[PDB]
Amino acid sequence: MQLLTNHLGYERLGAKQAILQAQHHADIICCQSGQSIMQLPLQACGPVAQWHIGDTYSIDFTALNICGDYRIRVGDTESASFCVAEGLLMQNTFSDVLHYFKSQRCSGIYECADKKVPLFGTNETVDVHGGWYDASGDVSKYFSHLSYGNYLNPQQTPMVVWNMLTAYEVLEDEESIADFTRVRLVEEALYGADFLLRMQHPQGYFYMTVFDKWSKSTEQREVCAFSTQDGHKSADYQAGFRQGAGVAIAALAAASRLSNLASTSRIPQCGDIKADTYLEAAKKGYWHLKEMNHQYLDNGKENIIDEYCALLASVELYRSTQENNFLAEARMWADKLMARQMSDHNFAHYWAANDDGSRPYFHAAEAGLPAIALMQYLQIETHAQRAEQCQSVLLNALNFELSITHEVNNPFGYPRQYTKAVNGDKQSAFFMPHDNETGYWWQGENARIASLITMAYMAQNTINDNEIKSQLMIYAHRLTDWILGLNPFDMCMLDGHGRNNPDYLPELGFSNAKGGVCNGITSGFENEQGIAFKPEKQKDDMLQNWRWGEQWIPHGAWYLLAITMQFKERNHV
Amino acid sequence: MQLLTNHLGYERLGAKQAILQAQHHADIICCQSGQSIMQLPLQACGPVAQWHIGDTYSIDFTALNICGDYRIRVGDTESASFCVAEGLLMQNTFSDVLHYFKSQRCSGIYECADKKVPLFGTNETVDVHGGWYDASGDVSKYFSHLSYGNYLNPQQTPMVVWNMLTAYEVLEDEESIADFTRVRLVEEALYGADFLLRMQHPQGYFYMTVFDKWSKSTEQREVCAFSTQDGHKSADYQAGFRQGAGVAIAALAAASRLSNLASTSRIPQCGKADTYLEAAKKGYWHLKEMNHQYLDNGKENIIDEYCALLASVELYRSTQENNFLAEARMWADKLMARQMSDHNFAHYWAANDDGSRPYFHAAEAGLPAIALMQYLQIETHAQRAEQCQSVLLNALNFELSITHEVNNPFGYPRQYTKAVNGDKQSAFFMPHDNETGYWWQGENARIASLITMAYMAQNTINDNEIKSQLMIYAHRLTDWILGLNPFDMCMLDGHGRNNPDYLPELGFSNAKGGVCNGITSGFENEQGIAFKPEKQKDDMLQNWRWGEQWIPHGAWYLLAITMQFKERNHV
Ligand SMILES: N[C@@H]1[C@@H](O)[C@H](O)[C@@H](CO)O[C@H]1O
Ligand SMILES: N[C@@H]1[C@@H](O)[C@H](O)[C@@H](CO)O[C@H]1O
Ligand code: NA
Ligand code: NA
Repeated sequence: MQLLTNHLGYERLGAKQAILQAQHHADIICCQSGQSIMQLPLQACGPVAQWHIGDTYSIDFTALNICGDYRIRVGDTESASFCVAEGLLMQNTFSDVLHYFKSQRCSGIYECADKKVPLFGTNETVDVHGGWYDASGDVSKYFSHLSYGNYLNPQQTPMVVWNMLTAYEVLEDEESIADFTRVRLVEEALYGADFLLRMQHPQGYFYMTVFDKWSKSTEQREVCAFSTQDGHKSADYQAGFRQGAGVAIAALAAASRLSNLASTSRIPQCGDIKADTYLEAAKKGYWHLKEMNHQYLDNGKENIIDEYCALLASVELYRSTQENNFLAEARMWADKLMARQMSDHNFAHYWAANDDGSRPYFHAAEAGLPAIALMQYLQIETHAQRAEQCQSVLLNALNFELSITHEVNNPFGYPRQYTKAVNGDKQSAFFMPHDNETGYWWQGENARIASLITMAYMAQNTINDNEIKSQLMIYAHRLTDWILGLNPFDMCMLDGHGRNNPDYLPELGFSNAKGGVCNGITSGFENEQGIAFKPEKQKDDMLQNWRWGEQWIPHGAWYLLAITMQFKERNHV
Repeated sequence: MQLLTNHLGYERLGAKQAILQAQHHADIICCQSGQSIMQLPLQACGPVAQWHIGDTYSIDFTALNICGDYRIRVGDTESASFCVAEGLLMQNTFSDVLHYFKSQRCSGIYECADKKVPLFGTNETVDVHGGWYDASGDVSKYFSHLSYGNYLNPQQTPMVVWNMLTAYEVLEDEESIADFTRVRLVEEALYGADFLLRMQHPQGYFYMTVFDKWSKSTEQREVCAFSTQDGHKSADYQAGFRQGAGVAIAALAAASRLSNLASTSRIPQCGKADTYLEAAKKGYWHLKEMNHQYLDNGKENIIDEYCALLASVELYRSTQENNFLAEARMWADKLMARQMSDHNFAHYWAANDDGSRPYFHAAEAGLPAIALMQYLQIETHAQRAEQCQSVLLNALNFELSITHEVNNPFGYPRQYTKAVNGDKQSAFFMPHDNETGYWWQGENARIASLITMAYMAQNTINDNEIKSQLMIYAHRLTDWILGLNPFDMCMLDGHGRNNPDYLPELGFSNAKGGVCNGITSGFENEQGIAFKPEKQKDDMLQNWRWGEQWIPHGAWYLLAITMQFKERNHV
């Protein structure tokens, strides 16, 4: 039998469980004595989908409120030791994820090459140095990619920056966060914001990618978009709202406001932050996309991803300018995003990706974003009726994530999703579909998991329904547990913490970095009702094995925001 | 009953031990099997100095050569699992240490300030941006410090660069190392080389330090030297040979030589070899003119001699000019003359002329021997080579011999020291009453420079019994850093168990892939052993001695595990 727990441990006042794999009671042992301090019943959870992990039982020990080190015991079997602590993830992992970012900054020969990279199909070159390498196996740099699939665009570099700046603001009133940490976090954020600036063309649009076809060659780097697993380059590099640009604009607009925060004056200075520069860039970008967005989209049509990205842009632009103009912009985008919530014979209030909702929204990087954008909007909406209607849509959407996760046996509380394959029907699932508009792409979903963690914690301060708040706290903690080793693989996917950290291709020089997070677990390669991580048939196949162990900066960035929102809410009675 | 092992594991063909602390025989258990593959006797060991750790037993499982995961069991006590593998530390930790250096680059507001730092005592500003923060609690950047004590100067930033470049060279003939690792390694090395360039004045001397009085303030950063625990600044910032400048010249000269290596034209490129070599020569010939004037007591000592030997040897390899061979011989003769004998030891290293003050060094005690081995690669004259080999053999014997003088189950590398008001004596740890009047700390960088020495010797000497004892000494000192110590504490952050932190409550968190100062003697009892002892653990004036990270430890560990990798098939 096997006892599975969060490898690091549990937030002191958080929801707490362990999962037993076996063929009637558990004890909690205080490590100090080795004596049982609480007895708990086993709750059978039965079989999951076609995971074939056998029988499972959950052990609920939420009532354990007292800090220290502990183990779970069932019969002759014991879990590994874990910690119960206030601010546990913030205290133990936040610094390491910052060092991860700093370790992944574009530098050396790549930085040298990016000061003069060719623009695809032209003989011009541009200075786009800065930012971060995208992945443990990829020194390219991205606003987004998968644009040709239309519904799959992940927010990549700009999301890192918006998440870091968002975390910086949440931590501003935290007395226990040191100013040296603020120096480190705002440095990483503004380093990213400086890259966003360089990625902006004088007409106002942003470049989508600096892409080397995965070759690691300096001469091959080029500003472009690309398609397919073979990385066919194209001149379609103007980034539309859903292609990283709306988040970039939101990020620049938030950067422009750092002056409003007391820490900004207080910490050591060298010259002044570039505030007007960031604000002016974000405005120019925003208005240029209001005119041009359609022409930059692969199918010429805006979808839910444009509308959430543009809602963040317009919300941050309103916050930084206080101009009614941007609040009208935000209201318009909120209304379009709200109209994506729909109902059908399977689900009430799912998210639609397209206009008639025959294609559900699902998203392996950022499925919490529709809700997070409505919550950022609610922080600015002073009109009582607009606020109430929006709160109803938000509450529906939070109930949808909880209803779908709880629809089937799910001891791990893996966040479920409503999906559709290109040649399949709408159905609920644990993991994204393998047969999708890209024709190849799917991978572990840690960033999506951390985005839904961030949404569940952000709801705590936004919604009014205590019972939903309380279900969301539980949901957020089981999501967090999964990333940190409470999963069928007993595998902590935050490198440097916990046990069984997976690598990528260290034998080829492509080692995962401490502080980073990997793609993670997917469905089976042959069986989509299954579960897999580096399955034996494909584990050595370089065309496939990146789907599991490779690190990718959005997982890190979403994780960093997730734990910061957990820290904000850690005293939530 | 506690069973102590290397928390990571053991090189496949290395020396392998565990240490049982109790008041039987042992089994090795294959994890995969759940059952015993070797049965081994416990050798009893006495009490150690005054560490008060009870009685101990060692278990030698060297014979185990099958890659896999194992545990040790004695009675019902089990060790944690550990790994046996070929090139274990290289495959498991080398990448992390490079990420640690990149995470420690001077950046943001400090980089901005360092483009216009004032020279102490004047209003002249200079651009000395780049390099690395020296420690997890210090954003100052250093060639060296402690210059006022004369005998304690550590090689800091320059040593990172020379170690990485030397590692890059060792790895050139290793087919299993990937080119992308080469890209990353040489990038961090030449990043450091670029900083060494900016730290050189037009006249040819290097600045010793960019120092903020530990304030973290951008306004307080200035080019200077400083003295005492209060960090009083002075305008004595010209670096003599022992104050980082010898090794910086060595590093610049090595950097100029990269195009001789086939990987350098093979790997991706974009964008200074003659510039590095010109700086090295200029710095060298400058200090052959000015050195004594930059030294606090105006007298050169063993440290100048090993740092200048490194400089001149590298300059000879990069230029093939005879005067540089002549220079190396001269420094090699000076260095060799520091090996002295007295009533306590044959063939100890003397810091001063008469040997009344022995050499001991918390950052770099392997350097006298290393610099002679470097010199041995270039010496074509048979009788000089032969005389040098014997002094190097006597030095290597001295290290083994002093280490085993006394009960030492952990094989902690011992040393010949002298306190300012005391007599010459062997000890485990450096003395607390020394010429600085305050400074002493864990010795991880020293430990790893002696690992580096032990493995470098494998290719240099001829004596197979000494080669053999060196391999064993090297693996035991490796074990100590990685958790086979009385604290059951791995000091490489992100690996093993019980990693120590520094001051995370104040935002000075230790970094993954870095190595902390480590274990010392007791605060009150220098015959004791301590790490964050109760009485001083929360006192910010004292606790940096244990948990703080410092870049020489990581740089010496990086080179040590690369020399182990070179020698990993040496039985
Ligand atoms: N271009 C790829 C992405 O498609 C992938 O999602 C990421 C993480 O594996 O690696 C980048 O190299
Ligand atoms: N100036 C101090 C050193 O003297 C000390 O050796 C190192 C590591 O603790 O920290 C630096 O901040
Ligand atoms: Na486009
Ligand atoms: Na000097």
